[PDB]
Amino acid sequence: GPEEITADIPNVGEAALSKLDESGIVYIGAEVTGGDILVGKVTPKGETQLTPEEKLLRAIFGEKASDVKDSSLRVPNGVSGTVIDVQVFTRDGVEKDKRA
Amino acid sequence: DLLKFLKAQTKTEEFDAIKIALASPDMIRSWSFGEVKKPETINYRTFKPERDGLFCARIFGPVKDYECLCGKYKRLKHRGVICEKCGVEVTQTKVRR
Amino acid sequence: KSDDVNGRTKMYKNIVDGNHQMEPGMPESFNVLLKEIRSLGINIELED
Amino acid sequence: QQLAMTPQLQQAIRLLQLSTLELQQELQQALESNPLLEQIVYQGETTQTLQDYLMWQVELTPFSDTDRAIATSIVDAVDETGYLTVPLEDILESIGDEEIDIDEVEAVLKRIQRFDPVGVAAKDLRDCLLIQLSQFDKTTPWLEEARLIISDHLDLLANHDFRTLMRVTRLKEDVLKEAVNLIQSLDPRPGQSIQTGEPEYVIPDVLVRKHNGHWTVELNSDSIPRLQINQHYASMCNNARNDGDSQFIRSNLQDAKWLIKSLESRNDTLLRVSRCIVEQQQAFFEQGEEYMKPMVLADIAQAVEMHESTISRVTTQKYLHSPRGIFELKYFFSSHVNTEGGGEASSTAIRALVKKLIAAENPAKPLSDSKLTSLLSEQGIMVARRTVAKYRESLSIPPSNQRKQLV
Amino acid sequence: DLRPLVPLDGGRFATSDLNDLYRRVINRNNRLKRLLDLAAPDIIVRNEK
DNA sequence: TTGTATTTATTGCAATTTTCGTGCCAATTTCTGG
DNA sequence: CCAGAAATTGGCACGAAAATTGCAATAAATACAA
Ligand SMILES: [Zn+2]
Repeated sequence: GPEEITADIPNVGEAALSKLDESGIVYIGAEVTGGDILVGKVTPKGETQLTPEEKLLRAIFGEKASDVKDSSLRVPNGVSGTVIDVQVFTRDGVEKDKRA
Repeated sequence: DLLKFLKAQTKTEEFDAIKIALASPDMIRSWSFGEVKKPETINYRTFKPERDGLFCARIFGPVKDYECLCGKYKRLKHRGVICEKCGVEVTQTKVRR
Repeated sequence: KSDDVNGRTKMYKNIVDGNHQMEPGMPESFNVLLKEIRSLGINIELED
Repeated sequence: QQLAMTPQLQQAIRLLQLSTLELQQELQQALESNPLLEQIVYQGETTQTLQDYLMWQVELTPFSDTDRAIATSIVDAVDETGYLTVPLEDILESIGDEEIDIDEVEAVLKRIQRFDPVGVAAKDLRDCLLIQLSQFDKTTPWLEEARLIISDHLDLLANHDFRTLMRVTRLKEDVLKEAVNLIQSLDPRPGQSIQTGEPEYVIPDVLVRKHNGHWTVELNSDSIPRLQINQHYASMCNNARNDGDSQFIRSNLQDAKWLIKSLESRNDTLLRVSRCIVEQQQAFFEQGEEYMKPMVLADIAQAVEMHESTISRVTTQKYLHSPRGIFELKYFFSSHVNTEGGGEASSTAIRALVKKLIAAENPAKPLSDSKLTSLLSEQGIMVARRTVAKYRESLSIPPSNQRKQLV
Repeated sequence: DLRPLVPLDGGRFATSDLNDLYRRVINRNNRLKRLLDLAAPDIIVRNEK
């Protein structure tokens, strides 16, 4: 499957997702520092085999958290500034998000 | 005894001179751990090294610490064991250097 | 401070423990050079 | 007629069902044995993994030699998600010293479990959650209830009972919900903080795109296999030399000429099959997989006047790239169920509909299979309850009683 | 590990110069072995050598 | 002009095995009314 | 609140249908020597 740009990252806390909009992209005018998330992205890692351990994990914590990684864009260390512009380029035939 | 095994791999070689000469074919064969027969490097389907290729695990060693290629032996309790299916020794992955 | 892999980790542990001593060892680039010279069909080795 | 079926036609047919990588391997193998065939600094950076971080913390911890060996054994048996993959008896065996009991291994494991991240090297989920909960201060409002639930009743929490849990734990809805939320605020996989790896891609065999208001399908020229005749060896074919030398070249020239034609025919057959598939499943490439049509091998086998065996062989392990994504060219063949009035509905479309309907349900009361069947039997589809259950199981979705939540 | 492959974005596992030279040597050696096995005419095996 | 050796063209049948949807029914899960 | 029922779920089965896999040495077009 494809990589998804979204704000619903399971492993990160609620504070680190405060600067992202509904599309998983940082707001315009946000003051960011090194390590902050700018674009939220997840990479699939799903597989058919499911041990009882995976069943317990999915039952307790939900299915969204599993079968997904975290490959978000972060501010490089020692870099700060203000978000003044965001540009989104989408391939033809792909559904556009709200930000675009 | 795991203590001696872990202590032995940090030992430094003692020497006082460097010798250079020509290499006999027998010398070159004694250096090697196997013969490379195919020009393949990576499988690109399982993303594992091809057998008898330029990156073969049976010749140059494991790609992960103390694991054989097929996956029968995986931990330190099987260290030094040559797998009978894939032929990969269960040892450290730095032997590929 | 360089390609000697084991001494790198020994020195950090010694410094954190307050012991300012090192065990030098052998650089890795010399081993790389030995392997590259051997790949040319030349028998170069350390003795004693 | 039954064709002729020479040992050459068998190899020509067998080329159809090989993927591009296996086909390249076969081409190389045939290339190194036929002289007249031919084909047309960086070092990197070291990355720190979870085990490297754990060993770095082990080196800077006041362990003894025996404790350090035990810690090395423990860190060796830790997977990418941070869980211990072997029992402590295996670690004790791997130590190799007979004067060590299980208590020392337990103490070293307890010390390691407090490394960064906390909860790493845990035996199971209950142990990891208890380790993470033991680092919270006592001032947490609902620490004791969450600890009780995790320690004693976790299987029926996974079963989503939420009612027997009330009876056994003797709590209220406004407190049990807070305890459950506190539990769900914990980190299930401690070892995923350090993520190392790379996604793995594929090279598509055929590309379908939209040009000036229609769909165009063409082979991917960056991976299409092609061979060539060696002219230098072909020149010295009938010249003045030994008769055996001249006979060795004619046979190999014939073999090379046949192999090139077999490759070209394989490419042409693949292109025609892909073109027919794209023409048949035209609504899918525009409106998603809720509109996929139920076609089989015999449907394509009449539009190209081939046999079903050829269509089966061609579509094996060959990937198609579309604006929607990468598929396997056999993802477009599916079963069907009867609809209302007349027609057929594909199983892929029904799976998409089931996923959409389940994703838009009331969390308090999830939709059972009978309710899902009733909802589907309003759009025209006639699918049985057992079939809907099978589709839900194939989608890896828990039953209704395991999808409800206390909210 | 002294001649590693370069992984880049998009999954391109490009090869280095030493791996290319080794591949050329191995291909020529395999073709020559097969030709010597099959008793090819001398005019071809000389070119391969 | 004609029988003959060479080079193309051949990419399907027929078994055998797998998968399909949907019914039967025992074992769990929730609901209800007394 | 306690039975008893009503509902839910998944293993096994069935006959059709679909998909897979093993075959092993032919027929005609064409250049050619009598
Ligand atoms: Zn093995």
